[PDB]
Amino acid sequence: SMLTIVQEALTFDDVLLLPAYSTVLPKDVSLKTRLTRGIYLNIPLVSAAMDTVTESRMAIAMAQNGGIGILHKNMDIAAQAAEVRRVKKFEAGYPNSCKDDLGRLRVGAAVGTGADTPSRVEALVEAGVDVIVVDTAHGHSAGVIERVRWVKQNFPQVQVIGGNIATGDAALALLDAGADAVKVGIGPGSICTTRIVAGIGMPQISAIDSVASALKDQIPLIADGGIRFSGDMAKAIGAGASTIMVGSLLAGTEEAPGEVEFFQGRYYKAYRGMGSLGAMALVPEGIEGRVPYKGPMGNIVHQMMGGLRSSMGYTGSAVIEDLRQNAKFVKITSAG
Amino acid sequence: SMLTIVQEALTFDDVLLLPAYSTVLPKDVSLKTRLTRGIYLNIPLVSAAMDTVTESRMAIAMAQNGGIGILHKNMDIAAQAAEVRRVKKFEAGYPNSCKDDLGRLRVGAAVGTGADTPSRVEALVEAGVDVIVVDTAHGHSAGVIERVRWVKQNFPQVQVIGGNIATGDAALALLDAGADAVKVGIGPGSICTTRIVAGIGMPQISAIDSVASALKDQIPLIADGGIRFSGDMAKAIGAGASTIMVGSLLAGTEEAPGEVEFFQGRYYKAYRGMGSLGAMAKLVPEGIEGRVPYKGPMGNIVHQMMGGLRSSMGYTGSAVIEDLRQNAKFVKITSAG
Amino acid sequence: SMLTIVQEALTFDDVLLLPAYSTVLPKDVSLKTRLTRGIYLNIPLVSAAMDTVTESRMAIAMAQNGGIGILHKNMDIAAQAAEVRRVKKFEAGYPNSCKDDLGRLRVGAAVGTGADTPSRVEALVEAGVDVIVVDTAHGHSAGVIERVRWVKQNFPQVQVIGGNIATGDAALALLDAGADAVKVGIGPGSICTTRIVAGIGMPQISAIDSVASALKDQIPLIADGGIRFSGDMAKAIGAGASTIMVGSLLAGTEEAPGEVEFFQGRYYKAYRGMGSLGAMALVPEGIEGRVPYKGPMGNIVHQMMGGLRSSMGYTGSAVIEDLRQNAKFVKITSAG
Amino acid sequence: SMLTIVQEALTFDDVLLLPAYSTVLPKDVSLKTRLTRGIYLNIPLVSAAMDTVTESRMAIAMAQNGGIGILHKNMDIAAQAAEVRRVKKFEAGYPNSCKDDLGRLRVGAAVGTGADTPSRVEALVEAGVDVIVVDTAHGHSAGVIERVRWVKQNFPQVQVIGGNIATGDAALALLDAGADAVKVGIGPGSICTTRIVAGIGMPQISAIDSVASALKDQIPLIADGGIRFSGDMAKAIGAGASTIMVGSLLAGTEEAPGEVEFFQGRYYKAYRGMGSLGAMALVPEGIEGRVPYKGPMGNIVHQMMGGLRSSMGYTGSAVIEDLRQNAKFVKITSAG
Amino acid sequence: SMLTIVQEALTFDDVLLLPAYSTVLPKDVSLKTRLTRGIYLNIPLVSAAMDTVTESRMAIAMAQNGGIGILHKNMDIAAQAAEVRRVKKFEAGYPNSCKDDLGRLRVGAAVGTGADTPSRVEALVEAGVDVIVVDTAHGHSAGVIERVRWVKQNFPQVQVIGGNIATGDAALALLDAGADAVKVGIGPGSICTTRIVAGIGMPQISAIDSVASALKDQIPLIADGGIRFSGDMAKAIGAGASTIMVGSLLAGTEEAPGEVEFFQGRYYKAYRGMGSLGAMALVPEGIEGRVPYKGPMGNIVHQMMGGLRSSMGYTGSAVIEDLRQNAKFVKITSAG
Ligand SMILES: C[C@@H](Oc1ccc2ncc3c(c2c1)CCOC3)c1cncc(-c2nc(Cl)c[nH]2)c1
Ligand SMILES: C[C@@H](Oc1ccc2ncc3c(c2c1)CCOC3)c1cncc(-c2nc(Cl)c[nH]2)c1
Ligand SMILES: C[C@@H](Oc1ccc2ncc3c(c2c1)CCOC3)c1cncc(-c2nc(Cl)c[nH]2)c1
Ligand SMILES: C[C@@H](Oc1ccc2ncc3c(c2c1)CCOC3)c1cncc(-c2nc(Cl)c[nH]2)c1
Ligand SMILES: C[C@@H](Oc1ccc2ncc3c(c2c1)CCOC3)c1cncc(-c2nc(Cl)c[nH]2)c1
Ligand SMILES: O=c1[nH]cnc2c1ncn2[C@@H]1O[C@H](COP(=O)(O)O)[C@@H](O)[C@H]1O
Ligand SMILES: O=c1[nH]cnc2c1ncn2[C@@H]1O[C@H](COP(=O)(O)O)[C@@H](O)[C@H]1O
Ligand SMILES: O=c1[nH]cnc2c1ncn2[C@@H]1O[C@H](COP(=O)(O)O)[C@@H](O)[C@H]1O
Ligand SMILES: O=c1[nH]cnc2c1ncn2[C@@H]1O[C@H](COP(=O)(O)O)[C@@H](O)[C@H]1O
Ligand SMILES: O=c1[nH]cnc2c1ncn2[C@@H]1O[C@H](COP(=O)(O)O)[C@@H](O)[C@H]1O
Repeated sequence: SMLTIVQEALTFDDVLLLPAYSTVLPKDVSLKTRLTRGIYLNIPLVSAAMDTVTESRMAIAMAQNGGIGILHKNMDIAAQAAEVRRVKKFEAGYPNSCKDDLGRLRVGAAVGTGADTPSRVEALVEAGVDVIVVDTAHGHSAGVIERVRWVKQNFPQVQVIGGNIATGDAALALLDAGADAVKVGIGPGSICTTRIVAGIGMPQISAIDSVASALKDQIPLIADGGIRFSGDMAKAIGAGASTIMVGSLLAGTEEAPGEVEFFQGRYYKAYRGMGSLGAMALVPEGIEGRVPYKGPMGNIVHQMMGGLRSSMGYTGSAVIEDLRQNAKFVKITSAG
Repeated sequence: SMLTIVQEALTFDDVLLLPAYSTVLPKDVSLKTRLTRGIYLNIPLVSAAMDTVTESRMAIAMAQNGGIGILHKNMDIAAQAAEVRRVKKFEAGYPNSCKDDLGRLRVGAAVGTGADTPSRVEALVEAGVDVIVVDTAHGHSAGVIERVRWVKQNFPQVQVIGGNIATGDAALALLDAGADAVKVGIGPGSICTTRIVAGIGMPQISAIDSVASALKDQIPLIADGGIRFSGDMAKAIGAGASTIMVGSLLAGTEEAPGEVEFFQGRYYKAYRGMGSLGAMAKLVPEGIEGRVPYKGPMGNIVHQMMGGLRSSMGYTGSAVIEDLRQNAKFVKITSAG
Repeated sequence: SMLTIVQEALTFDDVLLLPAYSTVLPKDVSLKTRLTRGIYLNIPLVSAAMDTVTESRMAIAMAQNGGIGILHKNMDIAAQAAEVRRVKKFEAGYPNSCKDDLGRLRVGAAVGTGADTPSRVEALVEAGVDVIVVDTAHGHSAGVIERVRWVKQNFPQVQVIGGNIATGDAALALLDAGADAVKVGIGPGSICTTRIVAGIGMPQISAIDSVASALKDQIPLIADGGIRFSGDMAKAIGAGASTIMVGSLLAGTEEAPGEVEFFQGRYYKAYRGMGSLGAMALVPEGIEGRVPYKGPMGNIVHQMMGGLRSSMGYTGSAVIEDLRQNAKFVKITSAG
Repeated sequence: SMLTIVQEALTFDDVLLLPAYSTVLPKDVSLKTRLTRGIYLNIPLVSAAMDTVTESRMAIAMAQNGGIGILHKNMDIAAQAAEVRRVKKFEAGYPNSCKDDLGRLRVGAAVGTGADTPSRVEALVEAGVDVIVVDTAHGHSAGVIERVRWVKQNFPQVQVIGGNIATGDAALALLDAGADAVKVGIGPGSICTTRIVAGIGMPQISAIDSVASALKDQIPLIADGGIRFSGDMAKAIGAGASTIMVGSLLAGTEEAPGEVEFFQGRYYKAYRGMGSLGAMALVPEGIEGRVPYKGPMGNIVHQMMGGLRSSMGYTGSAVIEDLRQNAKFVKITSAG
Repeated sequence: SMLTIVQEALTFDDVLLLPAYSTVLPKDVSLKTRLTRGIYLNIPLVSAAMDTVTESRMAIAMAQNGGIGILHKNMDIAAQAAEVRRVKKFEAGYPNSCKDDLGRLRVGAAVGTGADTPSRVEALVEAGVDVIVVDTAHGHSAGVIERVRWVKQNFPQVQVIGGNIATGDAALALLDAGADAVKVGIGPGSICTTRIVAGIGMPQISAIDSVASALKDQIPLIADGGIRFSGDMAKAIGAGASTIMVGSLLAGTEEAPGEVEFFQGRYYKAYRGMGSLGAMALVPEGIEGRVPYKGPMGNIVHQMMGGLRSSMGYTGSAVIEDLRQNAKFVKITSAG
């Protein structure tokens, strides 16, 4: 047989974490973790670089709650550089705030690889951005690898993240490029149609496992796409993630961009893939639609972290590294 | 690959018991078994320690029918001790009744690990409870292990169960602590959202097998949560269970707590996990609250449950519960079947 | 680990027959096969011993079309013996008719193991029944094995079948009892709830395989329960079956027992398990209900046999026995 | 124990392609490939030989877009031969046209094995057809193997395809018969009840692999049936196909045969299997019914080829053969 | 009692036309009628002065088919004057065309009562408009009366219409002002919410009779709004109308303004009242919505006039004026 089947790949619904001996209470566990090898967060949450999820308003909310938001790149360099500054300059009237050495809220910005990326990077770095995200659909490519190298070579004073990838090989490639972190996710996202359009994908749990196993903790990985519930977060971290990037979960919140729309007595906001027709206005690889209005994103964050605190209670994980190194899984069937 | 997959875990719908050579008729099989290493029931059914399932009215029905109820702890100590006493001195105007040495209907009572636990245990024992159920979400913990050891040390004249657990390891920890049985079930219950909130769980068939395998019959286990049909009970016992705890199947019956509410024709009672907002009214909820259809007297339900179980031991050639535990053969089925 | 899992058992929907090199067209295959080591049929179809499926009227249709029917036992001894004579003496004004040496339509009759069985067997044999079916829920029992032995010792001039079973061990036991065939099926039937009531069952393809492998063709097996389309018959036979018993597919035909009822514009007939509340009036192990009225069973038989001919075309099977010995399967997943 | 399970066969939904290192952009990949060992196409798309998909007008659109249509055979020899000419002589007032040495659009025609096949084949060859498709439900049969030899020996100047098949063995047989390509697909078609009627089938990824592996590139194979999305086409090619035949995706376009019917405010065309009752007027092996009207096929082709270029981008395949040789898959579960 | 109930008032569904002695066939009926006292049409159909119904393209189709369209006033003077010209300067490669003395396609245009109306009338008259429609919600107003007196006194070479109105008193006020016709209809429009918002309205049949009894044929009236079926045209004319104005029946046609949208496999266009939020950006007095795409307007126009012919055949009406003069009605209940 010539068919090369590399493994049976697993998503979130395929596995459960096993409870284990435990002395720590959910309320006492530590959620602190690494976004990059130089940036730490207080909760392992990143808002997605999407024009329906993260602009300055959301990014400020993320930082205030311990995480970080990745400003999207569907805007000209000036507007995006200005968004960075709104975050960097914001002043409150938040004990877990995520902050740089100068005590400013941390923020991040997506870039591409096209001909505007040198100017965009420069502007964002001068605006004080903490991490550049080279944010593409296929990170295991010569263009993303060399653009990651260029940012490290030419702006070594800022952290750089590359993606997206889904194999040990790609992760090893971006690591040698100089990346401070890789972002993991090809196919898992809620608004993704790559699986249908290109037949391309890697179940996220097996994806996380592949990248983490190859990286050997030299740099953190962000598990990006497909998180639907707090449980998914613990499975991801237990599979080896250091942080989790979420789009749908924060779409429709107060702080997300877009106007609340009234439709048949309910309240909605728009949520669309960056690869959707409307986003790009290359065959589309994403859908666009409405998600219910969710109110303040704070409630969502506290709920998701309560869930993860509960999980590290069952696993006996006093800090994030314990979940990463010690979780045990079982594989469940369709019935389960 | 750093991904530690311990096994493929099976729930109830993953397996079926094989029929085997048989000489015994469903009607002639014995359902007697042990709840703890010192307490025998006449049927292997235990009702759940939930404020929508077991108060004294339900515990008396359970005893009268050959099993036992575990009174829930969602009430102050005075109220729980009175519940024990109602069941313990209940007198009938029931040839299978489950009774202590003094001929009194048996009853159990749940406690937690909070600082009220010493007074609660003392009052429940003083009132004549037959078994203390140290009842938590995660029994493989120091608080529950040390609380199980403290009950055995300080009140050796009452039986103690620990849980909930789902691994051989946690069963050995509780066995070492003095437990007279363990309660198995992390995630399987009908009102359990723990799978979604924490990503935590162990399919119940594999859970039972893992616990039973480690214990080697030193103490029994109670299979708790996820029972939907009489067939589930046969599988549980075949996988190594000694008894079966149920909440959903007895919720909504006449004897379960709560009022019958009318609503668009049908009649209902409430049913909710002890991890629901409503029950706990801080940990985020780990269960749901809702209505279940009113079912009428619990006895009819128990009789159908045990009739189905009698059907199964007929098919398996099991004349007593222990035959089913030791001799059951399984097959794994797919999603199609 | 103490859990004894004997195998992953397969049902019809888990497997597909593989086409193979072929020289005989579907129109040219032979459907002839053996009910018992004594009785041959011209098609491998047996109608179910159910009070909504098989009384004399349907038993005659089965025989005329080359098969045979098993009259149910939910009637007194005199009524069942009269049903037998009705078939045995029927006269038409059917080239594939299934017939004994004297040219009479063949027929069969179900009995149990209760106190009445000696009388019942005796009346049936004197009425000319071709085969006795010791018809129980659990053939791997002392009662059924001994009753089968007693029918064979005391009425060696009629053929006897025992069931139902689902393992090699049980098939061996009935073989040594003197059974001239065994009937395979614990769980598969359309109206069965035993899997829900007792947690008991053998996926039918694996059941057939386990019985057929144990027997090594010493006696035929009847694959009883779970047949939904003609394709299932091809898999049962390829798995090892010599005949196929069906209830659901023939219920609601004109010849089946019962009246047609009018309901909301459709036309229905009753279909209920022999272990349902109504049929028995032991906790019930089957359901009661309606099935659409289907008209003359003759069209159903012809469509079923068409599909089996088509299947024997694809497999290069000129005779039933070629499908029995030569079928190759693939296992398939949920998606397919 | 006696059950022969050849393997767990996989369909499209069971597998995903893995992204790999990539230096080539979707817009720059080559879609060129072989239809037969002698005819090359510019895109790997073939329209199905069905009386609801391919007549001259659709066959011209296929060629015009770089592919080829196989005119169906549910018409007399005279009408079919004129359909060939209408394609061969069509002149436009299309830089990827697929053409023969004389610059004429290429076309194919389906024939059967029945008694008219000699007359039909001669008229088609005489009309200038580029490829004869011996088009049956069961290509692993003496009838089709002999008829494919008869076309090669008697009309060496035309290419011959034989099908349908699902195994290496059948592929090797047609190869020996002289086929210039094999058509793979037993049971995968959208309108196919063969799985239900005859219990016969091979999941298409495993079908392709089995055939591809046995042929060792001595002749291409055409993956025929079950294609629902462009993602499917990438999986088929990665599994080893050289082209893709589609019926459902092109049914309902303006160029497919048939009138547009208005029904309840929607616009439909008819789509039906060639084994359906309405087509044949043997038990039916397919259904008839409506498919939404889709407008001009060109948009569908473009959409489909764009998805495949995206896939070859993700996999680092610069030309079709790169995908065929270097594709890696993961198997995924029902949850996935 | 003090409540003043002028009458029980009838809409179209409250009445039926009685058949009468007839010596004429639908095919031989004449549909010619007057739009004003000076302009005649060949069919009694006027398209609605709405930004979702009538612009130049539709006004041309209206004229080509023997009717007239009124260009809406949701555009600056320059744009409306251009629209007129485009109609007045049209030529085709339509023997019932509606044409002025110069063989020009007739056309009409709507104006208001406020500031720009002097400049607007002038631009429109000088571009060759055949009729000016002083087009307001409430025509029984000093504003409308004097503006219609102004257009007559200052542009006696153009025909003028005033409306909308629903009573004889209102029609006499506009007759005395100089009107060449009046448009009748307060509340009957399909997108009208005036009945709900203001409580204001007049059932269209009774409005037509009230106005026609006052005018005594001195000028014709246009029955505007409420028309759903061709049968409503006959009743309107029978109750006294000389022409019918329609919005919704013509919206969604190819020739109407706006682009066709796709929404769940169906095709639509926009249709909205001129008193809806969108048209206006006063509390809105009309709704906004989609109507199904209807294809060419010619099919609708012809089917409509087909029905009207059928009616005049039933009624013995060889010309429009017989229907108007001789029609008898019965009142029917909710039952009928
Ligand atoms: C159409 C648009 O689609 C997106 C956009 C953003 C994405 N962001 C993240 C992910 C995916 C995305 C897909 C899909 C894979 O999973 C993660 C797109 C944009 N630019 C490049 C590609 C592409 N290049 C190769 Cl090569 C193949 N196609 C796709
Ligand atoms: C919110 C509430 O939820 C329940 C309540 C009762 C339960 N009873 C039985 C079971 C479960 C239960 C969950 C879930 C596991 O399966 C069995 C809860 C109450 N106190 C502790 C926990 C907890 N501690 C760790 Cl550590 C992690 N979370 C959860
Ligand atoms: C209630 C009634 O149920 C039926 C009836 C007919 C059946 N006929 C065929 C099959 C089954 C049937 C079950 C179930 C298994 O599949 C085949 C019944 C009747 N008498 C005996 C039993 C029985 N004895 C053991 Cl021991 C366990 N229960 C069950
Ligand atoms: C009824 C009709 O059904 C079709 C027609 C066209 C098909 N075209 C392609 C495919 C299939 C088709 C089935 C089914 C297998 O998948 C591919 C048919 C036509 N002639 C032969 C057969 C046949 N011969 C053997 Cl032997 C078994 N049955 C079936
Ligand atoms: C909001 C807008 O609404 C319309 C627009 C166009 C209409 N065209 C025709 C008809 C109606 C219309 C209503 C309603 C009456 O029936 C026919 C409007 C615009 N300017 C004036 C009025 C008005 N003035 C008085 Cl006084 C009372 N409200 C209403
Ligand atoms: O159009 C798109 N197609 C596919 N993936 C996308 C697209 N846009 C964004 N993504 C990914 O989807 C993620 C959000 O996934 P979600 O949290 O499951 O909704 C983002 O972080 C991106 O990695
Ligand atoms: O809120 C909750 N979350 C999870 N499990 C719960 C909760 N409350 C009770 N349980 C468990 O669920 C069991 C009842 O399961 P059931 O019989 O499937 O309804 C109880 O015996 C407990 O072990
Ligand atoms: O009540 C019942 N329970 C289980 N099996 C039954 C019952 N009644 C009949 N059967 C079996 O079910 C078969 C019919 O299955 P079906 O053809 O799938 O409808 C019969 O031949 C019996 O073997
Ligand atoms: O009636 C039929 N039964 C089974 N297969 C058929 C039938 N008619 C056509 N086919 C096959 O189905 C294919 C179309 O599959 P689709 O692209 O999934 O719609 C054709 O190319 C044929 O190979
Ligand atoms: O917003 C509005 N409110 C009320 N009536 C309107 C509105 N827009 C247009 N109309 C009237 O409704 C007529 C069209 O009615 P229809 O033919 O029933 O759709 C137009 O000729 C106007 O007289």
